Amino acid sequence: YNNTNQEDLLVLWGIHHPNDAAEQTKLYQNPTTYISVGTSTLNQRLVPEIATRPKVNGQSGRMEFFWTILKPNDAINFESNGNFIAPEYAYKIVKKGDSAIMKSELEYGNCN
Amino acid sequence: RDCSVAGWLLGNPMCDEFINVPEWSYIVEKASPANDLCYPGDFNDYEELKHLLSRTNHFEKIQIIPKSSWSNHDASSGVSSACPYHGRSSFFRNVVWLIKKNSAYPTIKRSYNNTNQEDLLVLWGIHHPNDAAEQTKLYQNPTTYISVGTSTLNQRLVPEIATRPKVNGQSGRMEFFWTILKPNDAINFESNGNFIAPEYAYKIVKKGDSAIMKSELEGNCN
Amino acid sequence: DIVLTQSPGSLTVSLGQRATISCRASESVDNFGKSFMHWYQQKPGQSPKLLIYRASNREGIPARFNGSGSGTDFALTINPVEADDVATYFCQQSNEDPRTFGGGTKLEIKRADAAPTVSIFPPSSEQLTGGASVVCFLNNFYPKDINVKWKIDGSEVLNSWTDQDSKDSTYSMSSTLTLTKDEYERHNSYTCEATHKTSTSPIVKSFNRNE
Amino acid sequence: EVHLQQSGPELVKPGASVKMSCKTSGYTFTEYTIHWMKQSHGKSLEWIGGIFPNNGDTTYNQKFKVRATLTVGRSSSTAYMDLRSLTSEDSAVYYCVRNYGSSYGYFDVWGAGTTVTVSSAKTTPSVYPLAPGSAAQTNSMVTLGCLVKGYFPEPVTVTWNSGSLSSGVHTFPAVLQSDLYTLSSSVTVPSSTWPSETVTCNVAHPASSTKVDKKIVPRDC
Ligand SMILES: *[C@@H]1O[C@H](CO)[C@@H](O[C@@H]2O[C@H](CO)[C@@H](O[C@H]3O[C@H](CO)[C@@H](O)[C@H](O)[C@@H]3O)[C@H](O)[C@H]2NC(C)=O)[C@H](O)[C@H]1NC(C)=O
Ligand SMILES: *[C@@H]1O[C@H](CO)[C@@H](O[C@@H]2O[C@H](CO)[C@@H](O)[C@H](O)[C@H]2NC(C)=O)[C@H](O)[C@H]1NC(C)=O
Repeated sequence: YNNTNQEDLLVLWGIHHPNDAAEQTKLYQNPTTYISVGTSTLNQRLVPEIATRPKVNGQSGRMEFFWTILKPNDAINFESNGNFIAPEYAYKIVKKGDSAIMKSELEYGNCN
Repeated sequence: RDCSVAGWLLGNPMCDEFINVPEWSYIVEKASPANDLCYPGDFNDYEELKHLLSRTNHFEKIQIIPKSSWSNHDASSGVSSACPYHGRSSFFRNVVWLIKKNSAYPTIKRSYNNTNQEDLLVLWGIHHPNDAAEQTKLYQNPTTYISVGTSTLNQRLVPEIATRPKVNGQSGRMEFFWTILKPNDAINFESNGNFIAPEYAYKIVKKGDSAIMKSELEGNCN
Repeated sequence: DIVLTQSPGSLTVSLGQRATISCRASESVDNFGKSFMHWYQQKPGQSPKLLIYRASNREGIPARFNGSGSGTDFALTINPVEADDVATYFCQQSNEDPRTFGGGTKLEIKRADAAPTVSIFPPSSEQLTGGASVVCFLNNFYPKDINVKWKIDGSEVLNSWTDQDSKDSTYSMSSTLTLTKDEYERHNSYTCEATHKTSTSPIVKSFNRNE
Repeated sequence: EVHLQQSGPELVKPGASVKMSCKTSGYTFTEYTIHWMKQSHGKSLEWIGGIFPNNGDTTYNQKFKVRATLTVGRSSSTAYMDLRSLTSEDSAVYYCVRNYGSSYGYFDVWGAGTTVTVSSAKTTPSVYPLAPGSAAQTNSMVTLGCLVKGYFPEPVTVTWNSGSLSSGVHTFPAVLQSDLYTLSSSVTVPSSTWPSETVTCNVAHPASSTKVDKKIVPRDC
């Protein structure tokens, strides 16, 4: 994907880490897999790390997510033969400004 | 001037002014120097390396592995149009892009024992090709590794083949590494391909308080 | 003016040993806590070369060069001495204009006594068509001192030595003998007796006019 | 690279004036002061002056204040020196040199050297081959020669086989004979190679636009 916009673009993707070689086979046919992502600045090749882990929300596999910023005339290259959690939607950074992530337990008040 | 610290230390051919620089007080680097990594890629822990520099006043360059000693590999074709010298395709000067010879890339085992009294800064690299084809064309062997060994250092790098956008015409990538070799320690390289070998390393002669000043200026004053 | 005086003027040191050249400044060359002395190397037949700045730090210069000193006197120490070290060495101060240099010190390498490879030559025919020139080379020898004699028919000149060769540490010598055609054609045997410490008896090479 | 290319060797009638040039290349002309050094033939180095390109400020030695004049051509990336009304005194070599930083700086990059000869004499060589005696042979190795006589002014370049032979070669320094220079060269090859091998002597004298070749022919006897 070639970012044709005028803004930086935030792209998210992921890799799936299965429980065993069996689950590996059931989901993606191929037994040894990789995910390579390429950018002007980014270069990575992820290999899924199969292990047996405790169940969290019923699942014992794990998903690992990654992100990068794709500059305005740059392109991102995915190549994978399995365990790939693919981007469908990305985020255009439209307005950069001074903001914050406030940790609070409260909710809106309709005030100003 | 228009060189970056990487460009200087790796020996970008467009950075010949600094082949043998004298002791310095401080270092001046532009914000966004043009002459960085002529062949695209990364310099690992680069910032940590600039920091080490800023605590340093004098590098004496020394030949650690002679280019001439590569009898069974090609140390002459490791050259690219991304790294032009005097209009002719070239490459980083302190580091050697070893290529297969007679359709063979024998396993390399070179070792260097720092006999000096100083810490020594050694740089090397790995080449990440575009496809299995390019892999084969340059180094005969299809699956390769580079292992480096030191009293403290232990790594084994495997080239990560992928198709990447062209940067300066090149779509492959080179990844550079460094370590400090202590005065009676030795560094052990073993590789069967994709190895970008050190030829020259840097003796840390004078450590002192210095700095890398980011400035765009260039005055004969004191 | 800060008069710089180097000592000794000429130094001959054995191969693989230590050369120790001194410098002495009339007044100090030493403020800001650093010494503003510099050493320069002039290998024969070419421009000077920078060895040491501010008296102690090396500029691509091998460690064999030890810059040392402070204040009024300093010292360039070459150790171990190699073959390609034949040169004249200069110290120069920058502490205070006008920039002043030392006299300079010429370094010579002591090596194995070699014998002169003599070879005598008759004048060219092209030259003779009015002057005669008997040339006689004495190449690759040591020690420096040699003694050429010319003999014309038993009865007894421009000489020229090269600098000690940077590569083998041996001198060479030319020894031309110029005459006019007529002055020349009035004799027969032309000889060239070189007397070295190598041979206890004179090395000779001669040629006869008509052959 | 930091190369400094300077002017070619020159000859001046006593009382006249010279203007040797030094062309800068490989760095930013305007960041460093350029200087000139005079070396009285094989003796001592003297500082002449300095000039900073970017604004043309000059700094002279007492000795040369009068006779010398540093100038700079910024577009040309070139430094010039001019010596006015010369004497035998000024016959020596002049180095165009880049000094690093300011008043308290070291000269890091030295140029080749423009060598000036001050004499009223006219521009004038003659080359003679040196084949060994007809009945004498130096054992394992044969010494061969070339003789350059009666030329002015310095210098001349002597090569063997257009330069491909660079081994056993000695080119001796010139000497003054009846107010002309004279020098000799000695190539040394293995006895088997000669006379089979083409041994040619290539001599060049720029000052007269002369280039001569002489082949060593064995003693016709
Ligand atoms: C991502 O998409 C970009 C647009 O499709 C692309 O940029 C394009 O790059 C080409 C060369 O590869 C330029 O070609 C010509 O550009 C101008 C004409 O306006 C002139 O200077 C020359 O004639 C030149 O040859 C395109 O103009 C340029 N297009 C745009 C709209 O900017 C990127 O390079 C793509 N990036 C990656 C990383 O693949
Ligand atoms: C690097 O080289 C030196 C010298 O060749 C090694 O130091 C020697 O170590 C032994 C014991 O292994 C001592 O008994 C010697 O006297 C040492 N020699 C000197 C000159 O110091 C050193 O250990 C080598 N390092 C590696 C990592 O191989």
